[PDB]
Amino acid sequence: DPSTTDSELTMLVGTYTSGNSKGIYTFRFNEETGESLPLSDAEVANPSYLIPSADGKFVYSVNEFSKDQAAVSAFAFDKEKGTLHLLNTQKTMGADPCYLTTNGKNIVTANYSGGSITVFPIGQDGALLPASDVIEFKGSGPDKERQTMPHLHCVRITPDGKYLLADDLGTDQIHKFNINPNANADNKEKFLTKGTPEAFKVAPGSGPRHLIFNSDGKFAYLINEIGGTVIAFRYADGMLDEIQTVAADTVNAQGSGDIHLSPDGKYLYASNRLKADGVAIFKVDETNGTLTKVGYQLTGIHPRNFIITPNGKYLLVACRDTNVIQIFERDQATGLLTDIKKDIKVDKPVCLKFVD
Ligand SMILES: [Mg+2]
Ligand SMILES: [Mg+2]
Ligand code: NA
Repeated sequence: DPSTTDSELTMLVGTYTSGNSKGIYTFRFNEETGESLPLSDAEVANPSYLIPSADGKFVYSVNEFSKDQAAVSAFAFDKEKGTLHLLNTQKTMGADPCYLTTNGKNIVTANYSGGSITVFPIGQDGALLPASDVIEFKGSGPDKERQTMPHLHCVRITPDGKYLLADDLGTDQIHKFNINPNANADNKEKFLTKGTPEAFKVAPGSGPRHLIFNSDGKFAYLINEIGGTVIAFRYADGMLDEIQTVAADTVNAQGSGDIHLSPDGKYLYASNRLKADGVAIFKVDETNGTLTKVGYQLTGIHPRNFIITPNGKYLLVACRDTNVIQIFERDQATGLLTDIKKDIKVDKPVCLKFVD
């Protein structure tokens, strides 16, 4: 059943709406040619991070606000039309939600300024129930301006479906929770409980930002915003064991951003902001999971988020300050990038996601 649509992905773009952005923008993106087409948009305030549901029928976005407007919005999504239809919104009761994840039964946010995480059950229609849990953290780190309190920046469900790991930029920790896979809107069971250990500690002043796992779930990789380092870990049965620390940033910019593995697992990419904005490229040793830097690609300004297409052919960079999504072709044998000069104009893009 080959179709033109096979290579056509639906892309969701989250933004900051302090300027001309309406909120969420949707596009068709061809992962074999790099061509794109605008589809629709949704008026949503500060949807700086969003996710599709696993079946692609729903989209959930944060509403990143410093006070009482902090929330999550739930939408019905039509992948073919690229249309978003708001279902409802619920308050996080934790300032600046900046990341979210789902297991199909609950949504979890990382509240940056609240220094907390919020759990929302998902109703039978895909809409959100009011928060069922708000988990507060305590502590600080050595950075005088950035680590005065916990700052939750990432929430990830482990590849074995058993744990939730939450990156805390403010305290140099990855908090660990046990997941109750049965917890849902109907039974009202608690989703998260503190695990053993309650947290993993990383080098002081690192500022843990985003965490990813490899395809078989035996390795994890963390990008540290302040330290500008990538930490490689061995992952097994709810344990993170540090195996290597490498420098993503080499100019002490203290603005590292996002992290992604190529789908074939052969290369790791990590972005840097503020100085020498771009993407560091590492070759992954497939057996021991360690990294060796192989290159660097300068990008537009403020690459807070990027994504790799499922076929591994393109790497798309959201450049918040240049108001563009830059498209790079990947050389699958060297990991190196080539700007194909097919930029997508978007005001303050900060989150890219695909729906197949
Ligand atoms: Mg315990
Ligand atoms: Mg330091
Ligand atoms: Na390049």
